[PDB]
Amino acid sequence: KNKEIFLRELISNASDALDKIRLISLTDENALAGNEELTVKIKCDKEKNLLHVTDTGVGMTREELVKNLGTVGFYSAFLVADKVIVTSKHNNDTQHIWESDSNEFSVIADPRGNTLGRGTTITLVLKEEASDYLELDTIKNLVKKYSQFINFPIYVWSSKTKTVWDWELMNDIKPIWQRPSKEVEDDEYKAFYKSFSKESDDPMAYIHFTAEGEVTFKSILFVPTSAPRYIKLYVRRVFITDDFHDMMPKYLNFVKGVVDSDDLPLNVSRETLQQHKLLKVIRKKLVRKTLDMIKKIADEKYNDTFWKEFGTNIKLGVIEDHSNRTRLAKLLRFQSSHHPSDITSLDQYVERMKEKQDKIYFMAGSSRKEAESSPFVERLLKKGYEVIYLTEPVDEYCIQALPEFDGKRFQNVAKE
Repeated sequence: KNKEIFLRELISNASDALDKIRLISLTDENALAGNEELTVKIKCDKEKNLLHVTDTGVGMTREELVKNLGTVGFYSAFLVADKVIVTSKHNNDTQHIWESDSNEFSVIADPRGNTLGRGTTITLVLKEEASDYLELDTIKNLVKKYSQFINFPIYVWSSKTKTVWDWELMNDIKPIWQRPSKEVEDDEYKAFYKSFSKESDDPMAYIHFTAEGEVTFKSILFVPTSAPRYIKLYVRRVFITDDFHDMMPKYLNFVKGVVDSDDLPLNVSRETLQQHKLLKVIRKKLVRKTLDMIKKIADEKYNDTFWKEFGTNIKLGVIEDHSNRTRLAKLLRFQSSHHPSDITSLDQYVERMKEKQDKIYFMAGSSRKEAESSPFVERLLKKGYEVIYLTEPVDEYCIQALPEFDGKRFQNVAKE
């Protein structure tokens, strides 16, 4: 019922094959000698009932083709095809052909020899009910749709008017995080987020900034709509990794998105890159702009959505991140005696204090009902003070890591 997905899936891998050979060509001087271009080339063959999707990517050795495909949403190609033919050429091997009707497979050396130079061609023998993917206009439309966020030129063999056939580019190789913000539509920012985590729901909030200073990088970060129960780094526009975990601190692990330095050493090992001094700088900047992004959330939306998902994170942040402790404190929310259910900020608490009250009162409990029914609060409430209810186990350690807030010291009502 959603068969078209196949072409997104094919395009998706082509891009990863292209990203793989690129990483290689950072340490390997020869990598691209087999074929100088880095492109995805899609061709129709209506008369032969075929669909080709050719990447000048990393390619596959004979041993790889057998293992990687015989023993990756990919296989979705069988939704539209009776037979799938993978013709590949890797730098460490001679050209090969893998073919399958999904009942078995066979890998033979390519009789035509090295026709590809380097890369892969996925040839689909299309089903009699998928004859619509032979039409140029259907294909262009699909390609263009799934092209949007690919950073590698995608061409389709098309006609133009007498009749001339040629490669027609389908997308903008120019990444969106490299575009000026004023020119980026809010739809795009959202799509781009979907196009690298699926779930296909708007992100709770995105920030898009270009960093000046000790290090220079463009970036987009996102706050996911639900706490998952992550960051792709690029150097001079060349994909490097996402296995970088010390990117963000622990309490901010939920953040997703891209960082695109032009200052980092491009032609290094990922070992070397990770211990690089500039990363700790790039880290600092990202946390600050994440906490900026979080601040910018609409006041109602913050208490109702964000805080429900990531409240604990923020509470953890106050504990870990001493250098942002104040920026975080202002993001904290709690229940309090001021209202049955609504959560209140610490600033909102202060605004409400009595003139000679210099202590922020809190009662710790296991649940709200426990803490509010406490005998300690009785006198405080009756004399019109407000008491914060700490009901999560992290809360008391949060508050315990917070000396003053706005010149006010905290006070455990259950204590002297």
